[PDB]
Order: sequence, then C-alpha cells, then structure tokens
Amino acid sequence: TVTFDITNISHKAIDIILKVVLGIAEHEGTEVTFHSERGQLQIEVKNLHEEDKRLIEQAIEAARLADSPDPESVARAVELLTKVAKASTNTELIQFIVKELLELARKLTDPKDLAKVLDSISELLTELALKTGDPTAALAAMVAHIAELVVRLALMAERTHPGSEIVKKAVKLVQEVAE
Amino acid sequence: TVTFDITNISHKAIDIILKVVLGIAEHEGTEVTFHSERGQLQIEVKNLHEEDKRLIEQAIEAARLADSPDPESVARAVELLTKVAKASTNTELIQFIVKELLELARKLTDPKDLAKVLDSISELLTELALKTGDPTAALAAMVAHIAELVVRLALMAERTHPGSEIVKKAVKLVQEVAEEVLEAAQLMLEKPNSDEVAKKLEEVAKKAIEACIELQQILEAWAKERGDQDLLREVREHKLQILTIAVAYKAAQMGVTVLKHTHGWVVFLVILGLHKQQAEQLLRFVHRVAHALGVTLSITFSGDIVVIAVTVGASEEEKKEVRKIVKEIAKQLRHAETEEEAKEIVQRVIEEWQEEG
Amino acid sequence: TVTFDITNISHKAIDIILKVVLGIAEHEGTEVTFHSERGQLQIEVKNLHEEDKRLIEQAIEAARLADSPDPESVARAVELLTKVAKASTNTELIQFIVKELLELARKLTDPKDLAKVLDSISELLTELALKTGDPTAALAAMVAHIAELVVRLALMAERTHPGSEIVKKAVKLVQEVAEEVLEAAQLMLEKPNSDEVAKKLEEVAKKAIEACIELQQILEAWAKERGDQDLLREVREHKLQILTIAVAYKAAQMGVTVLKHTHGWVVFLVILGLHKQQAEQLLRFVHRVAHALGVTLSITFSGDIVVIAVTVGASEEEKKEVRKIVKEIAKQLRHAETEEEAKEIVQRVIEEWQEEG
Amino acid sequence: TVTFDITNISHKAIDIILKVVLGIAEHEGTEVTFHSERGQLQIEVKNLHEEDKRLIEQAIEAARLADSPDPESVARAVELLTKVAKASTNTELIQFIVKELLELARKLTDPKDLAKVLDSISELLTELALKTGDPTAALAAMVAHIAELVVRLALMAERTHPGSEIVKKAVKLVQEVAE
Repeated sequence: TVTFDITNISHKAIDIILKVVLGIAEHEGTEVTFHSERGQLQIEVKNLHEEDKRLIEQAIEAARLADSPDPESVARAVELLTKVAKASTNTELIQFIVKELLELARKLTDPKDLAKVLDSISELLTELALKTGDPTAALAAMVAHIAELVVRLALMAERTHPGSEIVKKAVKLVQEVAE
Repeated sequence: TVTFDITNISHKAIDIILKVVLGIAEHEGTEVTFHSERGQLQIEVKNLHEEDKRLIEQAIEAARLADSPDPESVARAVELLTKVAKASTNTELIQFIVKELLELARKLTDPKDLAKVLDSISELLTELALKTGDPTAALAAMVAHIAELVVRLALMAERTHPGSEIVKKAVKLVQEVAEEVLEAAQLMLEKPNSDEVAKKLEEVAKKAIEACIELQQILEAWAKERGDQDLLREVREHKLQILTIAVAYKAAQMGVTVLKHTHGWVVFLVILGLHKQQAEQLLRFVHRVAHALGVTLSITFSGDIVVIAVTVGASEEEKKEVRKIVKEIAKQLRHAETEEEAKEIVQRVIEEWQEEG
Repeated sequence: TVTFDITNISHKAIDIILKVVLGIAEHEGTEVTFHSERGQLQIEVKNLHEEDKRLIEQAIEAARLADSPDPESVARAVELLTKVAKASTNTELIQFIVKELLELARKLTDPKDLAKVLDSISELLTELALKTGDPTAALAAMVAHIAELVVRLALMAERTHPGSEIVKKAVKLVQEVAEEVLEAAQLMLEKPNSDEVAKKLEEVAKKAIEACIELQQILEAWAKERGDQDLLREVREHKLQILTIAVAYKAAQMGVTVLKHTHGWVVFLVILGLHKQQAEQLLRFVHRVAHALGVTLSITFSGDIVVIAVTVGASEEEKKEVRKIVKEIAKQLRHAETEEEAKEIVQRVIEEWQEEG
Repeated sequence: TVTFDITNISHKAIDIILKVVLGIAEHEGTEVTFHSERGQLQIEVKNLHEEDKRLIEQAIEAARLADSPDPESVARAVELLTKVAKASTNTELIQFIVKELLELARKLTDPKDLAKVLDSISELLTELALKTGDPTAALAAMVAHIAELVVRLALMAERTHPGSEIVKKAVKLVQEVAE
C-alpha cells in the first residue's frame, strides 16, 4: 500500500485533485481510500506505479500553487499543471485543467512568465493535435510554432525598455493572442 | 338516482365540477342531468357507485372551499384535492385540478401554514410518479422531506424566539421550492419519461438543498444563542440527515441502488454496482453537499462498489472506528453476488460493531 | 346497423365469437342481439366502426375455418388468430384465442406445413414483449427465428429428396419446440414477469438451440455429399448464425446490451457492462454453443466489457489478425462511455480493417 | 504479459479451468485474453503474481490429469485439485471442484491413493473450517482424522495381511465412509 496527503488546499482547487486521483484509480486494478476535513484531505492507494505517484504528487503541487496570489507561483502552476495535461491519458482531465489554465492566463502581466505560459500552451497544442486523433488538426502545430516565435520575440519586451507604454501594448496584444 | 346539490359555488368551481363529474360518469355511459343559473346548480347521475359518489362529494367539498380567503381552509383544500388527485383515473383530469394548487401556494404567506402545501406536494407527485414508473417517485419525496426539514426548523425556530423576522427568507425560499416543484410536476404530467423532465427533476434539488441549508445554519445560530446541549444535539443531527437524502436523489438518476444506516454521531452509506466515470459523477456532488455543512467523512472504493460514511463531533478513535467499518464493508462486499447479501453484510458489520462494546 | 350471417360453426367457434362480440361491446355499451337455431346463427349490432367490423370479420373467418382438418387452412388459421391477438386488449380474450393455437399446432405432420405455425408462434412471442414490458419475451422470439430457419433446414433436403428418417426426427423435434414454447407463452399470459415462466422459457431455450444445432449437421452431411462449394458456404453461414443469435438469450437476461456484426467468414460481438461475479455464466454459455458447432473463437475480458469473435477458420495470419482486431476493439472501448461510442468505434475499426484491402 | 498453453485437452474438464483462469482477475478487472479451438486453448494475462501463476499452473496440470486412467495420476489429480481448493479465494468455485472430487472418489481403490484422498479431504475440511468459521467443520476435520487414523492403520494392514476378501471389504467400507 502507498499513502499521500495535503493541508490547507482551497475548496476551489480540490475538484482538480478529486478528478485526478479517482481517474487514476479506475485503471489497472488499482483502488483508493480517502478522507476529508474541510481544510485537509488524505489519499491511500493500492499498488500505485511510481510514475503515477509523480502524477498525483505533481497535481498536488499545482493545487498548492493554484489559489495563490504570487505571479511566479501562477507561472509555475501553469507549467506543472501542463505537465499534468501531457501526462494525463484521459480526455476530461485535459478538458478541465485547460479551463483553469485560461482562468490563470488572465492573471499574468510579466514577459518570461507569460512566455512560459505560451510555451506551456505549445505543449497543450502539440498534444491536442494528436489527442484529437485524425490529421486535420495539424493547423494547431503551426499556431503553437507561431506562439514559439511570439515568445522568442517577447524576450525583447523585457530587454528593450523600463516598462514603457509600447512594451505594455505588446504584452497586452500578446495576452489577447493567448486568450 | 344519486342527487347532489352544489348550492352557492362560484363560477370557477362549477368549471371543476362539470369536468370531474362527466369525466367520472362517462366511463359506464351514465345519464346526467345538470341544472344551472346565476349562482345555483344541481345534479342527478344514474347508477353512480358509492365508492365513486365519495369522489364527487370530495370534489364538491373542495369546490365549496376553493374560493375561501382563509389559509387553514387552503391547507384542508390542498389535502382534499390531493385525495382527488390520487383517486383520479385519467392524468389530464389530474392536470385540470393540480394547476389550481399553484394559486394556493403563491397566495399562501405564512410558513406554519405552508407546512401543508410542502406536505401535500409529496403525495401529489408520489402517485403520478409511481403510476408512470420513472425514478421521480423518490425525487418528489427527497425534495419534499428536505423541504419539510425547513418547515420543522421554522416551527422550532419561531418557538425558540418569537418574532424571528429572518424567517421571511425561509418563506420566500420554500415558496420558490413549491412553485418550482409544482411546475416541474406539471411538466412531468405533460412530458412523461422525457429528457426535459429529467433535467427539471434534477434541477429542483440544487435550489432545494441550498434552501434547506440556510435555515439549518439559522437554527444553528439560535441554538448557539440558547446553548442547550440537547438543542445542539438535535440541530447537528438535523444537519446530518440532509446528506443522507441527497445521495439517493443523485444515485437514482443513474438507476444505482443505495443502502443507508444511522447511529448516534454516524451516518453510513453504500452505493452499489457503479460503472466507470460515475464515481466522479457521484463524489463531485457527494463531496460538496457534505463540504457545505462542516461535516467530517471517510470514502473508499474497489471497482464497481463504493462505500461512504459521515459524522460530526466524534473523537479521533470514533472516526477511526468509522474508517475500520467502511474499509471492512468494502472488502467484505467484494465477493457478494446480490444486494440481498450486501444487506446482511453491512448489517453484520453494524451488529458486530455494537457487540464489541 | 351492422349485421352478419355466420353458419355451420360448432359450439367452440360459437363460444369464440360470443366472447369476441361482447368483448368489443364492453367499451361502448352496444345493443347486441344474437339469434340461434342449432346449426345456424345471426348477429345484429349498432354503432360499431369499420376497423372493429374487420376484427369481427377476421375472427369469424378464423372461426369458420378452425373446424377444418386441412394443414393449409391451419396455416391461414394461425396467420389470422395472432392478428386477433394483436388487435384485441382483454388479457383473457388473448388467452382464449391463444389456447386454440395449441390444439391447432399439434396437428401438423410435415415441416413446410408447420412453417406458418412456427411463424405465428414467433409473432406471438413478438407480441409478448409489447404485452408485458420484458425484452426477454422478444428475446425468446430471437430464439424463435430458429422456428423460421426450420423451413429452410427441411427445404434444402426436400428439394433433393423428400421425407427421410432424419426429416421425420426433425418434425418431432420442432413440434416439441413448438409445444413447449406455446406452453411458455401460455404461462407468460397467465402470470407475466415471474420466476416460474423464466425457468420454463429457459427449459425450452436450451432445447431450441440444440434442435437447430442438430439440423445443421444433417444439412452439413447433405452438403458434403453434394460437394458444392456454394452449399458448403450456405451451411457454414447457417452454423455461424446460431451462435450469433443464441448468445443474446443469456446476455439480455443478465440485463447487458449486445452489439454484433457479420462479414461472411467472421462474426463479431461485444457485450457490455457486466457486473463481474456473473460474467462467467455468459462465457460458459458462449463456450457450449461454440464447441457444439465446431467453430474457432477468440475472447478478451477487460474491466466491465467483453469482446468475442468467431469463424469457420482461416490462415494463422488471418487468425492472428482477427485476434488483433478483437484486442483493438477491447482497447478502444475500455475508456469510452456510451453504447453510441461502441456503435461508432466498432464500425470504425471494421471500416479501417476493410479500407486497406 | 504472462502466457500459458493447454493442448490435448478433455472437453469434460474445461469448466474447472475456465472458472479459475477468468476468476483470478475478477476481483479488480485485470485483462485476461483467451483463445480456443476444439481441443486446444490458450490464455494470456497482465501482471499476474507468482502464487497466482502457480494456481493456473496447478489447474492446467489437473485438467490434463482429470480423466487419465492411470490410478497414481488420479491420486495426483486429487492432490492437485485439493491444492486448488487450498488456493481457493471464491465461495462458489469450491462447489464445482468438490463435485469433481466426488466423481474421483468412487474410482479410487488402492491404499496409497485412499490415503491421499482421506488426507486431502481432511485438508479440504480444515480449509473449509477457515472459510466457514463454524466448529462443526472442525468436527468434520476430527472425523477425517478418525479416517486418517484408519488410513495410517490401513497402510499397515496392506503389508501385514497376505491380501484377502476381509481387507478388500475393509477398504470398501472406508471408501463408502469417504463418499
């Protein structure tokens, strides 16, 4: 048997947790036991594989970050949850945490963070063009590549000026592209 | 002949009578002789049976009341009309009466009297739901008894502190519960087995449980102000029961069987024979309805069987005992072939849990 | 008015028509008048409709034939009497019609003459689902497609030589399968949705499949004596069809849905949503019919879904291809949700298998 | 994956195979894949555990011995099948083995084989006491030990007596007791 746990994680975020752990338990003859305290949650699991123990762990870190005020924690949250997206094999977990990704996308303001979000969106799209099955989705690979070139340019939005109205315009039109 | 008299009933009530009396009389081709004026009426019917005559007389006692202003007469009226609704053979003849109950509900503006509307609604839906064969026969009771908690709670709240003005919240809440359910019953009559009837008889619960919950918290406030350990024990248990109802209401929409128990500070449940995605479809509801209340709980599952239990105010070792129980229940259910075995198995755990002392 | 002039009916037919006419009057209160002088009869009625008249007319056309010994007249009788059973609604009238099919059916000595007797039974079993709400009743009609197949299964022999000792065995078998099914129909009408009829249905079902199975091997012997590759194609397909239908019988009793497909040298099934503790019954029954026929088959059992496929036999490459397709069917199903997704994705892999040709 | 073959099957034996080779994964839904073709049968499985591989192995010996005419192979078949009963987890399965153990019991004759059956049914009853929890199954084991004493004694009788109708009668009375 394997055991795992959290404290303080917000009632906003825990629906993502809940969706992951049950979702994994349905596979490969695995089973779970589970306790809740309106401020604490605990997981116990039958014969979990360590790569899935990482998946659950990684989701738990992202859930710790998800409801935080800190932009770097938001940026990191998108990164880690995007690792959860490309790790996740079921369609609905993606269908859900991308919705959260969009709710996170409007938070950001800072070039490298937004750039890593666009880069994470490149991971999402590069999975999604394959996860949609049939080859007519290949357009999204070009969109993702355009996002890459956007972020390669976005380095200049940090480097070239001390936060002028021109680089603010650049960030905001880029944020529109992200949304 | 039988020969009624319908003296002094008003225009709308004659419209009820002439429909129900023909709608009953026609089945055996019977002779009828109405006579009518400004403000008076009388009837004969040839060869109408005693057990049929009492349906007409009950419709007449409703008709002789249905234009009263008095809330208590309205309370009797909804009961009488409910009896007529149970006894009636044709569902459109039920539609033709149950629509008037919407006026009774919207007219009524005291919670202690709304008691009877929120009561009678249960029976009103119950007979139609059982006769049409949908799982809606529970969902009517599930909402109605959850609403009756609000009636009970309102009564004891006002009895705890006279002039409890906040009850105006409850009045509007339970009124909208009544309006929503009565119209959902109208849709269920019009569109039996339909996906829109499934969507409405799903939706009612969402507003219902929220409406239940607030008055539980308001009694929890009055109980905190009074401090009586007996009243505290009563209100906390009046919390616990709400979850015990709603879990059925959601399981029922899947066709899933549920079994439940209650002892002191603990609620126990099993939700049998559950496939794939549905454990989220269950828990994503069966979490929040708990998290709303300040409850503490234990959850476990093993392929197509799920086991849950709930408590308030227990020690860590009592909670551990609940964990022991549910984990044991899950393991001991796994090999069982039928729900008749499950019933014995959970009963065995609960009897042995008491026998260890 | 409506009038009619029935002649030469015996007391039996008089009792039938007397039940039918007052059985029609019961909804309407119509002034019947019979008249009678033994050997001859008349009726008048008022206020009957043209479709009612056609129910009476077809009832009396059965009645003025049901005296007669000729198998062709029996073939008409058994065609007509089920129409009376479709059209009417009083359960005892259905029984008092259906009880005559029983004493008609036993008469017939020749397989092509009992053709319609078996069809009529298959029609009645189709009616039992409508009359009782249990799909296991029409499921017995899926078994009763064998009762149609029986005509083919004799006919192939008769179109080369008539009346062999094996054809004589066939009529006794299929008569017995008729007799027990018409009894099981009788018990279903007398006490619908019950464990005694469920048992005596199964008790003939296990014989019905055997009766088909024995007929295949005489077709097979006849076909290998003929040596024609097209007749050999006909018998392999008529073999494969048995399992294809009969497997549904235990599947839909267990409450699981079924899906199936055919491509001339292969047959596919998937059966879905099994609660695990009972699946070995479906499998054990799938094994019996399989080994009885001498087919090759492939199975995969994964979570709550089971895939089966069957063949006359092919190269080891075609065999391992079929095994691959079966595994892909399981793999692509196991984390889908709906019966619709099954319909789609099974069709899709069959299409993806065929479009590379 | 794990995999096994059965060849030169007896069609009469197959259900004793069938109910365990399905049955082991039935607790959790682990994939079993299965092919059969009129006297040949093959099974393949995901992550099957060591003692469960031995459960299958023992069964697929037993179903090859189950209708062999050689008496020592029948004694072995009792030993194996009774080890299948020792390995039992389910409650219905054992019924299907015991009805075969009856069909074996009445075709035994010789003292060593008799000892294997008496001893192994004593085991079956001791296992059945652990499965049922009732002291009357402990009584049944005591009666099987009374028989065991008769069998430890019969193994003296078969080499002290010169062979006679008296010792034939005795072993036949003992066999009747065993049934």
